[PDB]
Amino acid sequence: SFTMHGTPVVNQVKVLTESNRISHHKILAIVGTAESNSEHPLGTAITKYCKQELDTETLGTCIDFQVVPGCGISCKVTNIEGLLHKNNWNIEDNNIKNASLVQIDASNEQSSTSSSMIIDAQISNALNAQQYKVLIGNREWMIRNGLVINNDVNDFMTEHERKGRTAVLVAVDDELCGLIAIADT
Repeated sequence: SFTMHGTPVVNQVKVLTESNRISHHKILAIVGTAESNSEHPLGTAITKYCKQELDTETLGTCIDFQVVPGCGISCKVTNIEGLLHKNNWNIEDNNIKNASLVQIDASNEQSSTSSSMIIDAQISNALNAQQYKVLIGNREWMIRNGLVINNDVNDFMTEHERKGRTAVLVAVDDELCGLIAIADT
């Protein structure tokens, strides 16, 4: 029923900045953990590639995820260094639903209420990590953001899109940082 088309793979990822603003490993993390969201089968494929290259389950960052089709993604990311044994008490399930009413005239099988939220919990811990603004999109949206591309990589990306496969750059707070080549197959 649900499957009809072939499934893509992440093929090559390459760095495009030195450790001056952000280092290669910290870039690999924020690129991967930004797809811990609920977007597409490629997000599961990115997170699965990245977490296996990290060789640790110790990831998962809050993201202000914004999306434009045919152009790219923009997000605000936090909790990067915060993978640690926390300053808090690890209370992430505790909630007080405080329900009311039960009837014969309503015949069971209702939605069931919810109350409480995960408030104040991160505010003791969040001082352990930097907050970053991160953007992922094609060469044509990067130059429109106010960034500039280099001709050596622009040829490789041109040739990859001519080969009918999907190609994007990564940037952080108005600096270049990497590229991603994904095989449509």
